Amino acid sequence: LTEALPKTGGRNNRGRITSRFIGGGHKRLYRIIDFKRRDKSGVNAKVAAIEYDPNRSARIALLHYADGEKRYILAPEGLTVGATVNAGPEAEPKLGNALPLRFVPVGAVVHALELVPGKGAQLARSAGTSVQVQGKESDYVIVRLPSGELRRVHSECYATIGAVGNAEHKNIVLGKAGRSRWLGRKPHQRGSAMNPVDHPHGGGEGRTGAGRVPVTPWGKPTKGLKTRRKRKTSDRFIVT
Amino acid sequence: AKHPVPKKKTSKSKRDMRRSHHALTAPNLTECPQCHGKKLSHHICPNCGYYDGRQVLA
RNA sequence: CGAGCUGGAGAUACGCUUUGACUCGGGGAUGUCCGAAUGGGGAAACCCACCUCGUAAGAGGUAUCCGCAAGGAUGGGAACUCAGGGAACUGAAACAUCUCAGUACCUGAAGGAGAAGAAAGAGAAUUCGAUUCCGUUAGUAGCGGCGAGCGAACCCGGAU
RNA sequence: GAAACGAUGACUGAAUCCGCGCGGACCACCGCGCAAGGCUAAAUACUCCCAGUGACCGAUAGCGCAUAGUACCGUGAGGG
RNA sequence: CCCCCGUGACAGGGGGCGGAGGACCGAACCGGUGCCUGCUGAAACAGUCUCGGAUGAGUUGUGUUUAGGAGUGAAAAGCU
RNA sequence: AACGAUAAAAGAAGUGAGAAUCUUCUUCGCCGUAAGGACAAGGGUUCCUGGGGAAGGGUCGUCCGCCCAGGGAAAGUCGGGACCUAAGGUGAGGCCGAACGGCGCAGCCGAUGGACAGCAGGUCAAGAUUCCUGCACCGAUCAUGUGGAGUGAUGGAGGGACGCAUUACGCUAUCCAAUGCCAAGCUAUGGCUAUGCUGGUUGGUACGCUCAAGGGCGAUCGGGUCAGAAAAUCUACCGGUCACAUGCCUCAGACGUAUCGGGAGCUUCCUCGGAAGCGAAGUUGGAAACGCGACGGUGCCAAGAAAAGCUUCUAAACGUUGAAACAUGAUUGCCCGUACCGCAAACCGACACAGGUGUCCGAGUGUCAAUGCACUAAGGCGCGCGAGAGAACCCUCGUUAAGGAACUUUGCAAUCUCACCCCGUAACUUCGGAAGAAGGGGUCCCCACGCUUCGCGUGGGGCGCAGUGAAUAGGCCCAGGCGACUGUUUACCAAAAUCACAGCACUCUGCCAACACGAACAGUGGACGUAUAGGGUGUGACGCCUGCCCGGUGCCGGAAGGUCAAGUGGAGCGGUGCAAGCUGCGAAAUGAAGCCCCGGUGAACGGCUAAGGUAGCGAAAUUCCUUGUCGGGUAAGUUCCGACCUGCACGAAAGGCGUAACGAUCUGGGCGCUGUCUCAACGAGGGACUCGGUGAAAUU
Ligand SMILES: CC[C@H]1OC(=O)[C@H](C)[C@@H](OC(=O)N2C=CC[C@@H]2c2ccc(NC(C)=O)cc2)[C@H](C)[C@@H](O[C@@H]2O[C@H](C)C[C@H](N(C)C)[C@H]2O)[C@](C)(OC)C[C@@H](C)C(=O)[C@H](C)[C@H]2NC(=O)O[C@@]21C
Ligand SMILES: [Mg+2]
Ligand SMILES: [Mg+2]
Ligand SMILES: [Mg+2]
Ligand SMILES: [Mg+2]
Ligand SMILES: [Mg+2]
Ligand SMILES: [Mg+2]
Ligand SMILES: [Mg+2]
Ligand SMILES: [Mg+2]
Ligand SMILES: [Mg+2]
Ligand SMILES: [Mg+2]
Ligand SMILES: [Mg+2]
Repeated sequence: LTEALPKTGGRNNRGRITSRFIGGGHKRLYRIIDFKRRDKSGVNAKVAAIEYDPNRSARIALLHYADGEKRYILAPEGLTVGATVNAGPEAEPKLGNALPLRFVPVGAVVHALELVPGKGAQLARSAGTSVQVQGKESDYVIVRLPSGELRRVHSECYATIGAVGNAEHKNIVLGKAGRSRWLGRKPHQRGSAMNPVDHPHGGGEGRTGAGRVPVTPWGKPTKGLKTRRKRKTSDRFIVT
Repeated sequence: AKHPVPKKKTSKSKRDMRRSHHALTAPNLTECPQCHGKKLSHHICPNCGYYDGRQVLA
């Protein structure tokens, strides 16, 4: 049980319900996690403890850097209490060390991957997710992201050795409605159980369906929702 | 609404005709034997309070 | 002004008045607190401060936007004026262009009025000579699912 | 529309007085004007307020009120 | 968790002990199943009886947020 | 018609013009986890006193929550402000926008949370942690004395700081018992003569070597600067040195002593009922919190506000000759709230309305327990018409010969069953269940003995028709449909087979994500998340499974070609001028996404021409003919179960088939019981009828 900030609940924007469903669940305080790790380069840290920290799905390791500054870090699958850890270019590719992709070997499994130097971790953060290094290009490294997509991440971006913790959300089977409620409000309200007024599927006389669409107009099974943007150049082979 | 209801106003005649039996019957007042102020038969005289002798106060 | 007055109040008491009450004109001096509201806060009319002078009582100051400053501005107006924005019912015996109509409404700015105004003009006389307003031209010319229907201007006569 | 002229959001972007704009595509000729700077009384519109008048009303009329935006209704706008 | 018995592809089974649950019965409390009553009501939706939930996807105060083709909706075109 | 719950009333005495209705006495009855008491909201003088008696009061009033007049409301410590922050609101500067305006960091506003000093009594007609009395406490300012030096932000750190369940030990509030104590008297009906009866039986504070559960704590010297912006003697980290039990520190509460208080009652006066004075006893034993000790123990996952006050640090600063802190005086003590009603005749419901309204306290006896049920304390109340009668009929009830579902759409309704203890208990199953299955027996009183008590066990005896002797109080079972389950819904005719659900799938989205709100290159939600995540669609636990058709439509993918817009391109055609020229119109070619066209795709829309049903089910919530046909059950079976197949018109995530358990679901059967019924009777209460009082309505 250790220090953090309060994460007050909210399911609607500066007015009305914008992200559908979302509502119940326990109180939960926000724990500040170290995603950047750069300002602690060269300083060694000891894994004080791993902790149950909601807001995440992935475990959290309580780190103590020899200077006195205690920081929380995404605990990776394998990290134990007492195991030392360091950040920077001058840092070994060992369990829990933060080092840019240029110093990171090929085929070597990583997580907490950035996208722009500084900013912080943005890829493979959930438990069990990992990015595997494919092979260095120019001032960019090709990687295999959790989805299966290949991205050009510029070598200068930090990473953490190993796959993310919390083994597997598998034996977690919820079981009863209300385990869902311990977290988020009655989800999936069928649009076919709605009225012509309410949603496009809604209406008719009994059980049905006729054209396949979401809440508003669109269509959902197979329809490229992606834009014709810049980031497409720093990307290779999408599908799955 | 108010299920059975009257079909026509009942005339000034008709209304008064059913009234033929409403006329009150005046008491059969008798003179009192010992204070003379009238009394009801079989009742105690209200004035002297007698019923052969004086039964009630005042 | 010239004997009354003491508000409607018609009610008793106290009184005031020709050393001119009362009422009528016209200027002053007071003018709590809220309100643009303006020290800060606020569920108007209440709560809480700081500065300066001051014998305590008490008096003055503490909003933002223009500009050296002087000095100006915020808010309020029944309708009328111009501007930004701008419907539908309705009519077309249905309706979509069209109509209703740049009407209703909202919003901004302002005044006792405003707007507009001193020809890169009107129009065919090598006439006129800033603008507005009224008459008339004239239901003309024209517009128009060339349908419903819409509808000028010059000339000339006047207000100025 | 044969649709000129004004105006202008986007893109362009001239001449300087043997110059420039217009005269209902457009060209010639004839004719009327000086843009891209500003100010401006008066006649005109209205009626919160005041006065005067009326083939206007006179208490179910006339303003909603012979005075009340009250009583009363409504959470409120509002209605009365 | 601590002890007792078993082995032939089997697991377990016994005692203690602990104190789990959209677990059970049931009041407060939330609710509205069936009948009657009530239908110019005691009441513009109720009453007596009976009945569902009753540690949960629970109930409830204050404060605050979302509204008009708009909100909200464990979804009746419900509620506003 | 009604006069607003069937919780009653009776009499006497008084008052008055007038009395069922106002007052007083004595009874009666009703509530008593309330129908008693204390708040909050809300109301606004309704509060108390004296007077009134037109209207209001469902009747009458002499009375009132009504009408008039007067009065009453007292705070340094209680609640709020002069303190703090949450959601939210606002917001100089800053980001957007036809206007109006929309956002938005710090800051500020905002309690429903944090923080913080007073306890016991007394008493107006009407106030009390507010006034009075007794004794405290808090901050500030100053005077005195001790101290003899530091004080220590707007900044740092520590602290405030927070769940759900269960539970060990001590306690108190509080409650019971008695031949404990104290007080008052008396009783008699037959007795008792007190070992009977009734009542009371200790709060505040101070001091105390007295008993005390439970709770809380490491101390110090160092090292790195790379951590807290900087500094720190503070805090974090690493290290060295004594950290078992103990050891410190605090004492819920009890006990003793003293003192102020209260205390059953007793007493004197009385203008009829108050005022004043006095004042006994303080035991032993039991029970006991949701309160206190306390931030205790354990277990669990869904992982449990912030900020100030507070404590510790240094920066700046004034300073060491007059410090901070302690101690004893004195002085000081702002604003608003405070009456009264407050589960209701004072609030919301037009009404003195059978409804609604957040928190707290809520006694005794009996009953495993309890805030249940019955009676009852304290306390409150009899519900603002009354009186007769004892018809029809209507309502709420009690009993019922013989029969027992024959009632009927349907056992609708109403019975039966009913608590606790012992015995006992089926198919089926997901191994938990089904289960309170089903069924049987016990239950009171006394005495003896045994024991863990309020008690319970064995034995013997007693009484009644009957012993959870009254109240609270499951009827049960067989089979089927649907839905797995708890849950949700049509406020006011539908609670369900609807919606949701755990689980499954298709699919989209690489992060300024897809998507969504929006004037908007604003801002925001998704998300302080990041593909073991988020959006959308569908199916709907679990088990076995989920087939064939890609022609049309949609989606993804191809591009060799056909089509295809603005623009580029200006060949050519024409107007006018004497002309240079200025102008109207203007092909070919080239020019993007889209469409034609090719292939894929089914838990894509769909079908059973692109193919004609794989299992499984089938007269079905699907079957027209139809009461299909045979079987079951019945005396008799349009329904129901079972087969069969001729499926008008089943069929595999618009899921197919099954499934233990669950259900105010729907269907058929059985046992039980019964006024549903043959077939109705008697009895009760409230109305209906009668008199007095008040007196509506739709309709015409
Ligand atoms: C309870 C009192 C209220 O009356 C009511 O509700 C009762 C039940 C309704 O009766 C009826 O529906 N039935 C009576 C006979 C058949 C019918 C009926 C038919 C089928 C079923 N089916 C099942 C299987 O159950 C049930 C009933 C009333 C009488 C309705 O009148 C009937 O309308 C039919 C359309 C035409 C009928 N005639 C003309 C042939 C006519 O009689 C109605 C519409 O009111 C609903 C009238 C208006 C005036 C109102 O609204 C008043 C103000 C009501 N409002 C209020 O509050 O008081 C009320 C009087
Ligand atoms: Mg008259
Ligand atoms: Mg007026
Ligand atoms: Mg029950
Ligand atoms: Mg039940
Ligand atoms: Mg904010
Ligand atoms: Mg009677
Ligand atoms: Mg008789
Ligand atoms: Mg079957
Ligand atoms: Mg169900
Ligand atoms: Mg249910
Ligand atoms: Mg009568």
